[PDB]
Amino acid sequence: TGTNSDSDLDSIQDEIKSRLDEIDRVSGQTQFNGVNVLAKDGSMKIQVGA
Amino acid sequence: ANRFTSNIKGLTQAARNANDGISVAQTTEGALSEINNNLQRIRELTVQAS
Repeated sequence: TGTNSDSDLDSIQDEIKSRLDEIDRVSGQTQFNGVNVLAKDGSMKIQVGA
Repeated sequence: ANRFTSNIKGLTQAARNANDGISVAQTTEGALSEINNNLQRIRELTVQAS
């Protein structure tokens, strides 16, 4: 919207920046038993056939 | 199972520490809000005295 001034826009901006930083953090620090899942494009294979 | 329980204990303790961080941020922002109230009173006094 256009009712908010630049001084009012910097607050929304830094909030968005903090949210993006949190997104990066949770994307890079989540791991299951020592192996990460959101850092590489590789695929996982599960032996389900004996 | 040893690695699993290690991860479990670590994650539980880290969640507790995050809660402590929440509490610290809360008390700090309370102090900041009362300082803001004092500043607002100062601003009103200045508008009066100008």
